[PDB]
Amino acid sequence: SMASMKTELIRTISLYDTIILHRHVRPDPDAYGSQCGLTEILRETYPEKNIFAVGTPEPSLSFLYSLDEVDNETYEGALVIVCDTANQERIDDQRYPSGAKLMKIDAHPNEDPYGDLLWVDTSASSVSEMIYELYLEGKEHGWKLNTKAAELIYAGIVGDTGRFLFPNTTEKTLKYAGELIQYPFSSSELFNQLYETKLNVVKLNGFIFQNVSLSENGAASVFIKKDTLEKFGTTASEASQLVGTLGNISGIRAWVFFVEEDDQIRVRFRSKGPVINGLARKYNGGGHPLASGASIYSWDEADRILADLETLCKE
Ligand SMILES: Nc1ncnc2c1ncn2[C@@H]1O[C@H](COP(=O)(O)O)[C@@H](O)[C@H]1O
Repeated sequence: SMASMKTELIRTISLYDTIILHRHVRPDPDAYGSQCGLTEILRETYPEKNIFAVGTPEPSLSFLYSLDEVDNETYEGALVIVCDTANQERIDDQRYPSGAKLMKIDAHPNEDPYGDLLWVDTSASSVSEMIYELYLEGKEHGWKLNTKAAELIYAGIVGDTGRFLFPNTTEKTLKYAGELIQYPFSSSELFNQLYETKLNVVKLNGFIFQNVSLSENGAASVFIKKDTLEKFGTTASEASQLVGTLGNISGIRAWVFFVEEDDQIRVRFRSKGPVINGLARKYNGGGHPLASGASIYSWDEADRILADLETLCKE
């Protein structure tokens, strides 16, 4: 059961003098909220321990918490905890298996079941929610949550659920958010910093909004070629990140972005209903029923994708 695993995690954390926490490369709010929220619980609870959070900062999330630089030596005999990383190959700072122990905490399917102690709960909204849950048990072992830690966990939850929009939001998620918002951090300032968007990514989004084609069957497309990328000064990853912004257009059922890179065209599939991971598979990609991707090599293939998207949507 989960109750037995949370208790073992807390017992194990108790034992180690030095604890170092990692999360995934290209961190998002949930990576910061889980890794740093837990770091901050442990610092507040165990002033005697040496606690570090490692990885390269994301400049847009750098306002939540600052990270540590640590020597290889520091790992000797350390407990290493990795948050919110489904695949060990995607862990930021690849020193994670070099301590005396390895603990994995994640909310994604346990396809890569690494670690000496594993707690993976796919029912959880986010790993930040999992950290709050662990704190609730830890409370009975003397754990203490301060204002910074509450703020971090709240940022993670709010980030990962699109502010209680997405289907990973549950009754627990909202309950815990109401407990967290009782701490005296400014929710409005947090939101303001999390949602701050570079002007040129804004302008690119406006190009995307003006240039979206919607068929009578609810199929939509946006082409983002090198010329457009260059005009707005936006990277291809910035463009791809905007794929979710079409979600509310009236009548939209499924859609694709085609984002040109140097050695491939990235394809990002999104849907309101009709399953699109087969379509991504058909073109050598894959992913979730409602969010998938592929990589193609000509504009001719893109037109084939479109055609297939019209068909799927029309059924
Ligand atoms: N080329 C690809 N091959 C396989 N899976 C992919 C590919 N691109 C995206 N995905 C998956 O599709 C889902 C949506 O991610 P993405 O659209 O890349 O942001 C995730 O589960 C990705 O791992």
